[PDB]
Amino acid sequence: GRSTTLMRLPKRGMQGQVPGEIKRPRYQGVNLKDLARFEGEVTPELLVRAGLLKKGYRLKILGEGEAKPLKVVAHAFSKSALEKLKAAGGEPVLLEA
Amino acid sequence: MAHKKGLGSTRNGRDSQAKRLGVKRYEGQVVRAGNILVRQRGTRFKPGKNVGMGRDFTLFALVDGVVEFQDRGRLGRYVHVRPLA
Amino acid sequence: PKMKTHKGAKKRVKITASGKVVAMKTGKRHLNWQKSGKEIRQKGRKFVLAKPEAERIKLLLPY
Amino acid sequence: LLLECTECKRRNYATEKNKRNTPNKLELRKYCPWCRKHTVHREV
RNA sequence: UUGACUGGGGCGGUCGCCUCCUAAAAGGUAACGGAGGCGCCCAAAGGUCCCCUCAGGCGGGACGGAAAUCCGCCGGAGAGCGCAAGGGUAGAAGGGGGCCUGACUGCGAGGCCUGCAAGCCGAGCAGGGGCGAAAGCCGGGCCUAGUGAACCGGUGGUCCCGU
RNA sequence: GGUAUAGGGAGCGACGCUUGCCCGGUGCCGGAAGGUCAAGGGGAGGGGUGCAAGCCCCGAACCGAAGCCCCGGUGAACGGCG
RNA sequence: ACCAAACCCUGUCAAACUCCGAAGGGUCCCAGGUGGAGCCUGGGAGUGAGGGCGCGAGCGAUAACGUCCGCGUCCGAGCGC
RNA sequence: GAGGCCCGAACCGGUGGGGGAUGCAAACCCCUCGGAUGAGCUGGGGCUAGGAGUGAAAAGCUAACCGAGCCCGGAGAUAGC
RNA sequence: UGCCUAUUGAAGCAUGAGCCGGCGACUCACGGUCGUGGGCGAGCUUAAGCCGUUGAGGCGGAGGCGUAGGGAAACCGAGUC
RNA sequence: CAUGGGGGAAUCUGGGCGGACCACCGCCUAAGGCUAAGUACUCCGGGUGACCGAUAGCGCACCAGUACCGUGAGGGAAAGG
RNA sequence: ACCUGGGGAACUGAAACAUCUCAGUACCCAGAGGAGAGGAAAGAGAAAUCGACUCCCUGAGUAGCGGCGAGCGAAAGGGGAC
Repeated sequence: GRSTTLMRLPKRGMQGQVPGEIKRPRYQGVNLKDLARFEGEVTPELLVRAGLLKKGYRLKILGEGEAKPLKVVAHAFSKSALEKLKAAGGEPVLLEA
Repeated sequence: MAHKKGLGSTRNGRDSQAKRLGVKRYEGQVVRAGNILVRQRGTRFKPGKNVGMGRDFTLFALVDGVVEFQDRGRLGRYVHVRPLA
Repeated sequence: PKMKTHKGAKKRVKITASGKVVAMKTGKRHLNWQKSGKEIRQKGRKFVLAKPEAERIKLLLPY
Repeated sequence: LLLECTECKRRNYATEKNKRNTPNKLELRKYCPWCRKHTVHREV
C-alpha cells in the first residue's frame, strides 16, 4: 500500500496516439548462415513457405556464416550482407508497382 | 478510573542516520584500483603512496596492490598501496 | 481467463533478451529536482534486480 | 534564483543560480557549448 | 472523507534530514531516553599561481574601555574555518593579492552503503579551456544537513513520429 | 368554493408588572451609482493551408444578468453585553 | 574571614571530558578443519504476537512476573525423561 | 340550569405497591390510583407507505425488536476479523 | 494435570463439545511459471469447420510459438544505443 | 454514427466519408421500406452418461408447491422397499 | 428460457473515496416469434484492394482507452458456416 515500483518513470515515449498503430512496412530479418542451407534461386515466398517470414513482409537478408553464389532476391541487405555475398551472388531488390 | 495527567516536555526525539565510517580495507588486503580504503570524518588518515582522497576525505587506492598503514606521529597516520610482481 | 497484460508496466520497462528487466533512472525525470550537479548526466538505463522476477510476470503475454 | 545561460544566437543551457539583490543582473560567462566549442552564454 | 505513533484511548507532543550521547573500543543497534541544528548561503565565500600565520598574556605608547591603531618579547594552536555539533586543519582547509570562470561537454574502471529505489567517492580516456616557467592543480564551496518517486502539465530546443 | 378581522412559517406560552444597551461579524430587507462577472454580441490582430480566390482556426478593446464586493436599515433576527 | 577572578599546591568528579588505555571484537593472509559445512541458480514456505534467565546499558524509584535495546542461552517447537 | 365544573359506576386509562419471571400472559393478576358532556369513548364503511406516511413530538407508531417495515431479487455483497 | 483451539505461557477457574449416526471444507475453467513423462526437432503445432464413425478417427496451415538483437523513433544489424 | 436546442442549403459545376483543418488523391450515394439461411434458447419428445441412488438426485421417486407458516407478497417439510 | 426496444441501481473493485469500476449487469416496462435482431454500402481503410447481414475460429489481451490507477478493450485482414 506503498508505491509498488510504478515509481520508475515511463521513458517509453512515442507511445500510442489514438486512431491506433500506423500501418508501416515491417522487415523480417534472416541471416545467410541459415540461408546457404540450400541453393539455387532464393527469394521471398521461397522462404516463408519454409524457414522464416510468413507474410512477415519485407525480406531483408544479412548475417553471419558465408552464403554461396546464387542470385538472392530481397527487399534489403546489409552494408555487410551485400559485400559478404558480393564475392558471388545476387543483387535482386525493391519494387516498382 | 483513578486517572493521572501526564505530559511530555519531550523536545529531544531526534538523530541522524548512521553513515558507517572507518578503515574499510585494513592493511594486507589486496585491492584493485578505485577501492575506497577509508571513510573518515576529517583527515583521520592521510593519503600515502598510490592513494588519493576526494571531497569527503574518502581515501581510495590508485593502483592494484596490497594496503599498508603507517604511523608518522607529529606527521600523522598514512595509508597506501604497494604494487607487486 | 487469458491474463491481461499490465499496460503501465509495459509503458515503463523494456525486457531485454537474457531475461533482464530494464528501465530508466528515477530522480532526473525532467529534474523537477532542479539546478543540475553533473548528476543529470548519469542517467541511462538500468537492471532492476529481484523485483523484475515480479515485474516480468506482469507481461506474461506481451512478452 | 534558478538561472541558466543561453549561448548568444543559439540554444543550450547551463542551469546556474544567481543571488539577485545580492549584486546580480547581467550574468554571463565563458562556458562550453555542444554546438562546437567556445562561447560566453548570457542570462535568461 | 474526517491519518499514524501512543506503557488503553482522548487531550498534549511528534512525523523528513544533520550532529553528540546512549552504543557495551569493527559496523549496526531501542525507548513519548539526554541535548542542539536544517528546508538556506556565497557571482566570490568558486579556479589556479604567489605571499602571510592565529587567540591570547606581558610590558611601552596623544586623544585613548577592560582588546580601536603602533612597537617590543612570550604564546604551537586554546583563534579561524559563512550558520548546529562533531571530525579535520597553521608542513593550511586560515588571512591577502594577480590573473580567471573546470559552479565545463562526452564518459566512466573500481568500490562504499544497501531489501528495493535512492545516496556517496572516484582514477582514467576524448574534446575544447583556466592558472603556473614547471611539476601540476581545476567537473564548485574543510567535510558531513540546506531536500521530494512517479503521474499531470508548463517553457524552450532537436537527428525522430505524425493515420 | 377562503381573500389580510384571512392563510402559511417561527418563537414565547393563562393572567399581573415588565421586557434595558450593542448592527462590528452572520442573516434578512433596502439601495435604477460604481467594482467584479458567464454564455452571448464584438471583431483590433495573428495562425494553418492552397497558385489563387477562399475554406479553417485562435483572438484584444468594448458591450454583457443574477451573485459577490460596496453603501445603508434591522434584535419578540443568529448573536453579544469588560 | 579565601565573601572572592585568574594562578600554585593538597584532594578529587564526569553518558554527551581524555594525556592514556586493557581484556575483547572486526577483517585479510597461511594453516588445520568432510560438516544435515559451505557457495551459485531455481521451485515451495512459514514467520514479521515472543517469553524467561545470565551479563552489559537506558528509562523507572540502584520499584515491579515493569519497560526498551545489546551478546548468549533455554522455552517456543524438548508441558518427553 | 350554564360548565375542556365536582364526587362517582358503566366506559376509557395506567399512579404506587405486592405477586408473576421455563408466567394464566412474548406485558398478566390483586389492591391503590387518573378521566368520566368532552381536546370524550366506541361499531361499521373509507384514505395516507418505506427516506415515505402518521405524529398534542417519544425519533413514538407504521401486523409481538423501526435512528429508516416486510418479502423476493443483485447475492455465494464484503469481512486485512 | 482430559481433547481441540487460541497463546509468551492452559489441567487450567480461556474457547468448543451432551452422546451416537449420517451431511460437512483447497475445486474446476482459462491464462502463466517452474519441474517432470513423452513426440518431433530448425522446427514444432493446429483452431473453427468438413468427412467417417454411433463410445473409429481422418482431414483442416487462417493462426500461434521459435529462428536477431539494439533503439522512444526514423533506422541499423551480429551488432546497436 | 446517433440527436434535444438554435441557425439552415444544394439535385451530379449536386452531397457524405478516408481521425482536427486545408489541398491533393481515392471511396460511397444520406434524409422511404422489405428480405430467407447459417445464430439463440429448452415448456415439450427421444437417446446416451469413468451422473445421484432416498440426509443423494429436482423443493417434490410417496396424492407437494401439498401439510404447516405468514394479513399478505411469500416461505416451505417429512415420508420409498 | 432465448430476442429487440424503452427505462435502468447498489453492494463490490480501486486494499479509504468522489472520476473510474461492478455494468448498460439486476430489475421494471413495451413488443416480436419459432426464433428475434441485422441485412444490399452516403460501408471498410491503404491494399493496382474489398464488396449485404448474421454466427464460429483467428487477428488480440494486439491497437488503443485509463485519478495512464484499479481496470477496460476493438476493427481491418485470414480461415470457416450460410
